[PDB]
Amino acid sequence: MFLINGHAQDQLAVSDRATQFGDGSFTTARIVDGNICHLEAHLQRLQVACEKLRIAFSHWSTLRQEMTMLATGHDSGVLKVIISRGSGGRGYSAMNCQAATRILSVSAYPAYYSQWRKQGITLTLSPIPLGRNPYLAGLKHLNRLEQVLIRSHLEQTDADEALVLDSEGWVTECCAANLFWRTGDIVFTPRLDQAGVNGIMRQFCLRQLAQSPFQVLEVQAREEAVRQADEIIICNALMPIIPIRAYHGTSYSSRTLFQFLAPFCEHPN
Amino acid sequence: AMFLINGHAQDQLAVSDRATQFGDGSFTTARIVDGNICHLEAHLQRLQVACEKLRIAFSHWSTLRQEMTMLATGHDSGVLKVIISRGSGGRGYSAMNCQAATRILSVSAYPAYYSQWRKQGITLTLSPIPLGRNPYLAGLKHLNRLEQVLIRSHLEQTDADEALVLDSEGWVTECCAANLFWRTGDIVFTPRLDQAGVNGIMRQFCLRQLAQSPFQVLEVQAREEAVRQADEIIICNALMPIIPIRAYHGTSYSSRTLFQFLAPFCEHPN
Ligand SMILES: [Cl-]
Ligand SMILES: [Cl-]
Ligand SMILES: [Cl-]
Repeated sequence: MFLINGHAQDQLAVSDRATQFGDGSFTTARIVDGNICHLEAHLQRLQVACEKLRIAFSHWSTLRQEMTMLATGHDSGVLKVIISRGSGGRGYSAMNCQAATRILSVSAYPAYYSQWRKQGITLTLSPIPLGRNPYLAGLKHLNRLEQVLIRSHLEQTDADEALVLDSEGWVTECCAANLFWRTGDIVFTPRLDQAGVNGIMRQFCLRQLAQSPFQVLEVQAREEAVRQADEIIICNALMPIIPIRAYHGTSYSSRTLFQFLAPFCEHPN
Repeated sequence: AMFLINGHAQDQLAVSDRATQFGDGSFTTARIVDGNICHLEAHLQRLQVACEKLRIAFSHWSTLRQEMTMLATGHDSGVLKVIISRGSGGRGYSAMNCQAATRILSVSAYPAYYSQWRKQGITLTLSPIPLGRNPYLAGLKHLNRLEQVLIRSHLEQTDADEALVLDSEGWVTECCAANLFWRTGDIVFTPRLDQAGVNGIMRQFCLRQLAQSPFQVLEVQAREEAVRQADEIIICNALMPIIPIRAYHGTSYSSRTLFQFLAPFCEHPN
């Protein structure tokens, strides 16, 4: 079941531009004890996406009410919100386009995160790159065919997550997560001005690493820098953070970065 | 607004469908003339290639042809749009244990503006929006079209009719909803589409005709200066089917030599 523009309803008009063009964006939030973690950041990300995609959306107050009412009742859950431009327009044009569409649903929190969080996971280099486009960089928009292909190629291997480059060979993110790596006292993360999703958990870790025993650099790096790192971690709003135990044959034992961030992230707020 | 979804006349689709979640599929848009679908075989072929390239299992090709031809008969003119998506299911981006693929068909009216475009020629403008480079999606009319939505949006802040579109490295690739050819002297150029853009049904048809022609043909990797300096530019897609460019970047383009050779083949129902 789904809540579409305030109506309990599990079907959407075929003409909707999410279906036609992936014309919209979304966020995925973790539910803990009936409350939505980082609820204000999730609304923020959706607002920034709507603005950058020129999707007029009026019911921010109403959407906040709907999200919190759906979360109450679930001790452990996943709330997904989609905002599309709606139906209408002539081809790709959005002139005379009807009002936007909001789509909310609560799903089950996966259990495999706990096993991942304890033992660490393996990374493999995805052959699928990310297209570079600063008009879409950072946004968790609906055009996610690249991640679908990345996940498909990843499933042909024994690795749990993929290291994903952009079209010019620069480390950008993982398949469904942002990534940080550490060498010594310096923590690195890829700059996302050209591709990738500027995640809520990524923005949260940067806000805490700004007062920490680590230096922080947003970099433009080749995959060698990841292979030569002391420690790698990945993060998204759900995991919320997972360490990397192996990548490209070399083993990663250190947990220094993970142990600093874990108490911040895994406090669900 | 009524569609044929998996053979059933409906106006709604399950929200779980991965077309709605991720743009997980592809489409094609075909012209109808006198109840016949133009280039019908080429449209089934493009959908087939896209499904294979996106790893979407789809076995109902004969059923789909019958549904296409059924919705098209009796329409003197029309536009037939077909979407094939991976369907519903899977965990996140993963497609394992994914339910049956979805097919979506609809017929709408043929726009009258193509005729006045065809007669008077249109204007081009350089789009500030680039196309991401990715050889695993290049050439496919997949559903991840947000780039084309932004291009048209920025185009609507100008006076031009169509946009010249570059990829992220600055190479001429296509227009907003069409492929493009240009000519200098006896040589006809068109961008190679191995990194981005849609390898259109009509681009492919023109390339076949140009192999029996008084023109040399080259698929190139070119900068926008090559377009601005050409003698002639045309654009094409399944519906137009071929439109001449009369103006770009203040330059006037008067010759129609390439347009006059391709138009008799294109403006013939196949
Ligand atoms: Cl996610
Ligand atoms: Cl192709
Ligand atoms: Cl089109």
